[PDB]
Amino acid sequence: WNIGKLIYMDNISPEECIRRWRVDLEKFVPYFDTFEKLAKKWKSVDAIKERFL
Amino acid sequence: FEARQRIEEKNKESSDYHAKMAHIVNTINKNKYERERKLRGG
Amino acid sequence: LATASNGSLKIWNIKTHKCIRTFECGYALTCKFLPGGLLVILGTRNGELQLFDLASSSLLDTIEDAHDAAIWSLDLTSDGKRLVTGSADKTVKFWDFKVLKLHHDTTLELTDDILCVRVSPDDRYLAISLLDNTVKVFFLDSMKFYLSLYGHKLPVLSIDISFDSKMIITSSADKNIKIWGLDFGDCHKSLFAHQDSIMNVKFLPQSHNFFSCSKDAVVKYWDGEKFECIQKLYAHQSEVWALAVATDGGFVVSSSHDHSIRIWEET
Amino acid sequence: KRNDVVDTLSKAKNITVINQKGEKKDVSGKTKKPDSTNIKL
Amino acid sequence: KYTTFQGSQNFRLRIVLATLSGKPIKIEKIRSGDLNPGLKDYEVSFLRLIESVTNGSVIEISYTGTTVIYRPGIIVGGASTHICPSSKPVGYFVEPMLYLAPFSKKKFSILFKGITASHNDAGIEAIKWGLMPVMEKFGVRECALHTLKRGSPPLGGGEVHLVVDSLIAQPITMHEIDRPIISSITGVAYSTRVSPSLVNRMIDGAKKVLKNLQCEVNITADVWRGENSGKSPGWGITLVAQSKQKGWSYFAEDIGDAGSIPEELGEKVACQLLEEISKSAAVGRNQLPLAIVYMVIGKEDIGRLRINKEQIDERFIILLRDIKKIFNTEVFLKPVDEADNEDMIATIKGIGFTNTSKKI
Amino acid sequence: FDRTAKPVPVITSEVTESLEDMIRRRIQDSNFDDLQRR
Amino acid sequence: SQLKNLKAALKARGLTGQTNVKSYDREEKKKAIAEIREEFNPFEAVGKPGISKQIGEEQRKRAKRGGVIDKRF
Amino acid sequence: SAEKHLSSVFKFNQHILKNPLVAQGIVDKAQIRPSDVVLEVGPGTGNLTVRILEQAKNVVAVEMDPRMAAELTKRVRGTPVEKKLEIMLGDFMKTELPYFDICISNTPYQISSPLVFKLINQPRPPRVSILMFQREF
Repeated sequence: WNIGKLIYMDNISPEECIRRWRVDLEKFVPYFDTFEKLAKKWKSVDAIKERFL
Repeated sequence: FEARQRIEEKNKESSDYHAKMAHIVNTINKNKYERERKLRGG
Repeated sequence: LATASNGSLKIWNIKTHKCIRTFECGYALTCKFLPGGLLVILGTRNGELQLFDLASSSLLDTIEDAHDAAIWSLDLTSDGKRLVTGSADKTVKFWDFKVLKLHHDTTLELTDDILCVRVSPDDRYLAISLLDNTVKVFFLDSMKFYLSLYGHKLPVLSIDISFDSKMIITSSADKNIKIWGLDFGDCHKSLFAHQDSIMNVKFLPQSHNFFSCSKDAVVKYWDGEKFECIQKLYAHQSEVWALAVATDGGFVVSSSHDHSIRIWEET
Repeated sequence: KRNDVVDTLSKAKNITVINQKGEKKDVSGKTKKPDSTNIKL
Repeated sequence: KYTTFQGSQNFRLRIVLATLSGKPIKIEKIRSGDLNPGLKDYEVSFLRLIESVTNGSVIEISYTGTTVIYRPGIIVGGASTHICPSSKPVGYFVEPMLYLAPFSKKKFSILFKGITASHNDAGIEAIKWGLMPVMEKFGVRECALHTLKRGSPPLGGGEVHLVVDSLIAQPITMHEIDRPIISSITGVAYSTRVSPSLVNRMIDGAKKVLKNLQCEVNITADVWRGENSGKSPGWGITLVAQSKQKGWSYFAEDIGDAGSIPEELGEKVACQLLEEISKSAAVGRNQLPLAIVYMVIGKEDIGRLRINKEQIDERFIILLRDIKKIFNTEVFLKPVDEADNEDMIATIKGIGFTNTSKKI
Repeated sequence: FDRTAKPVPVITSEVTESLEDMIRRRIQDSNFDDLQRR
Repeated sequence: SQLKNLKAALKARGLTGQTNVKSYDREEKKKAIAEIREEFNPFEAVGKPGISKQIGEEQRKRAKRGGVIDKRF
Repeated sequence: SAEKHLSSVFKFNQHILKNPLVAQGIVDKAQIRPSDVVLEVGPGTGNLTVRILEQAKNVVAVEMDPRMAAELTKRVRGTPVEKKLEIMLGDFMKTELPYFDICISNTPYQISSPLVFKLINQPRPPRVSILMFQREF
């Protein structure tokens, strides 16, 4: 399922699109997971050591 | 009433012109948020 | 009404104006009623905790080592199950009643002595007064830092919490009564109500209006919204030490160093 | 003009003088200087 | 006739994209089934803002308020003041103007009034340190947002001045096919009408999460007091991850409500930024729409931008579909040759847009 | 059309307020421009 | 004449005299300052009608292609 | 009298720079935060002590010649920064200094080198100190 095709098939909804190969921009802040879940996911700072110097 | 507005307008444009020319004759021959710190205290 | 004094506690009925029972006690600094008025609980300067039963006419149990230093202030939850002690040892101790006897549950260390302890009627928040002139407010349930109040010249002697619980009043030896919003900890306005220090300040129940008593012997009737004094009342020659408000709020009792206790009744 | 200065040091409150011993005193010549009991008592 | 859109979705962008393209558009069925149908007050205010910076535009709002026909004019700009309704902060109105400032006849000097922060919109520092750096990368040398007053909710009272001195024909073609290396973390912890202790407490929380990193950490303490602190007490924190090697930035931001612990907000916002990096390849999500639009309006040349798989979401899909409807431009994605990560390269041809309003 | 001469001013409240502030400020400092005995 | 009345008005509101007298909130004082200032200006004792022109210039002070036409009811 | 005592302690019997640009640079290098507090020495006219009053929470100034200090007071009397400013009489070496986050001052050259080691010795010393010294020294 090449996404490049799926994006321009207007018949397929974006939520339908995202699942197959795997709300509104007026909200500038993007979607995030719950705080406690995010806190656990990073009790270490591994998985990003490459990005930082 | 309209006379006074014109004098004010003519004064403004003249001042703006001379300020611009002072710049041109200057050119021919850092922090953009510094004033925020002063405004902090009030 | 219970009157705590050095070497003597007495409980007087408003109608009689006379003592029903008298109890031997120490140099009590803080006096409180347990729910229903059955028992009276006091804190001595030595730091021993005194609990009297009014019906028994005698003390139920004393915990000499409950607190090492002087019990500066004492306050209770609305249910009365939980008791909080603010004192000179710079540690706040929470006590739970179990069948009636007192048992320590936990102690919270603080950098400074707790001059005054106040718990909100909803029991969501708890307030601490410190000699550092900083008022620390904790959630009562979670026991965690919430917000701070600063700027008082001298330590706040009294803290009171409104019925709506969004409002905190802090009276200090700075001789200015300040009005602090709980939601963000902002001061809406500051009043220099009394020339001398305001020992105790209380909210009129179910009203944002608050009473203030000071060493200058004045009792003032102040509205928070207006931020001005409604009325000024002088009856005591010497400094009024403390002020207590009835649950209805109809009448407020005040006691002074002149050994005269007077009821101010609303007409 | 020294006396006018000297009176100026007297008027303001936020002024302090050091002697030859190192002590911290006010202009008048007196050593410049809460208690939990006193504030609650 | 008119390119037709449905609903209030992407309202600002569709108006902006129409303005840049010059193609008239129609937006219909705006909240048709709602009890209060049609445009909201802040959307109407946004349309008034569009007029103040353009000339010759025709904006038609239906008798029911559920349909808008927009025939864009030329971007002319000038100096003016805009009063933002309390329903939205200034960032709601500053953000779309960023898409238009480099392409105007006259410099925008727009003075915005109203609330300056919210949970749902770009804050000041998000504009100042989070999107404004991106415009600089695309060719906007001179551009600034000056806070003359901070206004926290609900009473607001803030003041911000947008000045974009740089007028350019079009943004430079983008060529970024690497993951920028973060050199340091910076940010601003700010508060209004409250004690400085709160700002220190957010910084304490943010530092707690981020101390484990190997890079330098320096968060500015921005306590606002006095006449200049607005009408409402409030506080918030913004953090920015900076990559000095190519001037790239990633940022997260949020403000505190009544009942919130300052340390928790610092932990969360620190716990927020570090996600945007993990979800980012060359730009974080919250500036991607600004980047995508600029390459579309670049010179007729293939610009390349690297994006992470985490960034290609429903937000990204609807954005690209909106661009194709108005500009007919398609964004192509190709795999990166590496196996360490699963990133993508977004290749976009510019349309040859030029600033024809400006003096030459 | 332009006008030859300076238009006659009007004493509006703002001018009155500005003038009165200067008068008040002068007397706060007692900065008075008055003749004195020589 | 006028100075006597102004002195009395200030004294009645306590704006003059000793503050440390042995044997009014500040906010009310500023209200008195506003009242005494507007009361003791007759030009803006009351002046005859027409001596001021203020409402004239203010009305004068109150006195682009395309736009929004809002047909919403 | 107070006046006689003041005369005894000091009899009331220094050249200063006038270019403001260097003073602005001196202020920039210190980078004093509003939270941070500064100790002032030999303030002189107070053109420098007002600058630190502008950028610092609190200022306490010690002057050698009492007259030179007194006029500094008169400059600040009845000003918003009046509360923050404090003055001191007698040399800084001689009495315990109030804790300060930065040292900015017009150090006398005679005591400049002695001044620095007092800062190094003094516990909780300033994180940064900006001073004017003789070029050779």
